[PDB]
Amino acid sequence: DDRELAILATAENLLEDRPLADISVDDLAKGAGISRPTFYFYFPSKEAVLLTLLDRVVNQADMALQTLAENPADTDRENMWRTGINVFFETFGSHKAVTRAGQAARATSVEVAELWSTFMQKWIAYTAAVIDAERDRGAAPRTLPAHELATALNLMNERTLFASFAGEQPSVPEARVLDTLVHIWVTSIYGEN
Amino acid sequence: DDRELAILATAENLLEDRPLADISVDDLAKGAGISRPTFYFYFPSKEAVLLTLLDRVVNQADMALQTLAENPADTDRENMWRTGINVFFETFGSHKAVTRAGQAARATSVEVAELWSTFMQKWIAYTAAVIDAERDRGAAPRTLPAHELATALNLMNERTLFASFAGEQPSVPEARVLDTLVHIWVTSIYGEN
Ligand SMILES: Cc1cc(=O)nc(CCn2cc(-c3ccc4c(c3)OCCO4)nn2)[nH]1
Ligand SMILES: Cc1cc(=O)nc(CCn2cc(-c3ccc4c(c3)OCCO4)nn2)[nH]1
Repeated sequence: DDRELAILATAENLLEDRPLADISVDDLAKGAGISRPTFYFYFPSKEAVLLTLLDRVVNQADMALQTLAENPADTDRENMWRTGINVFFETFGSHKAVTRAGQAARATSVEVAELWSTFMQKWIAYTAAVIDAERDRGAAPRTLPAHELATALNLMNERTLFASFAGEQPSVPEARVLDTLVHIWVTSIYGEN
Repeated sequence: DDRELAILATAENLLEDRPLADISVDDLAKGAGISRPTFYFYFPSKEAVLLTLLDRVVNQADMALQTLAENPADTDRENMWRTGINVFFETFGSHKAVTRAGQAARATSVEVAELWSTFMQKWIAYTAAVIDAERDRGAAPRTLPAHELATALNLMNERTLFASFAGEQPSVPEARVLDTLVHIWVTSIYGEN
């Protein structure tokens, strides 16, 4: 545990300053206070270290959403969506360097792409289930297929949060992105036609 | 012109089968019926060939949007947005291999990233201008800042169209993506609160 956790913490700290390609196994070993061959005991590559960091951040979001999902529904519909979107905002926003490196790795790592895809499918399925339950309650109109609406809104959040965190041009400023996403989710879920 | 256009057509044809990394200068030269050194006359790298292909596709979309933007406004608001989103759907959807390769290159090419960023900023600015004009006409409510709403909706379209064209998991099916995006644009622009 001890040495594994030091490698992960070292990697998260160095990713704040430079991309994974500019971080060496020696940097990771040195920061974790172990030798290079001892590193190779705990991980095969710096790529494996990033996969584990991303797995931890994604599971932290998923666990926080599970906590919310299994509590009573907020009776204010806008606040119910805002609290859930905020789990992603705070969780990924608290790990920007891992977020940035992980989104980059989706192009070069089938494991990173698979991890991201699995969790997106879960979050989309859960979004769709809540939309469906809102329609059954008569709170939301029967407009688009709930699963297709959930997919586009989750993909919006993926792209828009990422752009905000990375300060891309174009991007919504980070202090405006939650309100912007909640508006679009609430109008598109509750909006007639 | 002749030999430049053959190189571009060869490159677009080969990108339908394999990524740029798996295409050689010899493949491009051979398909364009020229020698390797003659290729280097027209382009420094296969990376430069992709930049030119992406520039052509992006300018084709931009010219088609300009054509629409300077014609009279469709008096049906849903149809006005649908026709504009459809320019991106048809244009990028007609050049999926260049779209896929270009989005991949944004990570490795500052020129590709700059080209994509410039055009996204233009399209977001134009979206925001139309929202603002709808609010001035009393057709749309004064909700979110128009430029922030435009940014999230354009980023949604970037991510969602890309995912559909690439058949990513998750994705909206290509036959459903236009209706899905138009619903979200129209409810979020015209929707009160
Ligand atoms: C089964 C059930 C029905 C119901 O109507 N309310 C709940 C609990 C309320 N709730 C909502 C969420 C939630 C809200 C927004 C989200 C989200 C989760 O994940 C993806 C991003 O958007 N988590 N818990 N549970
Ligand atoms: C200045 C003016 C005001 C007005 O209200 N109507 C027009 C013309 C109508 N129009 C709309 C668009 C259009 C619609 C949707 C779009 C889009 C363009 O680009 C980004 C994707 O979404 N192009 N032309 N012109």
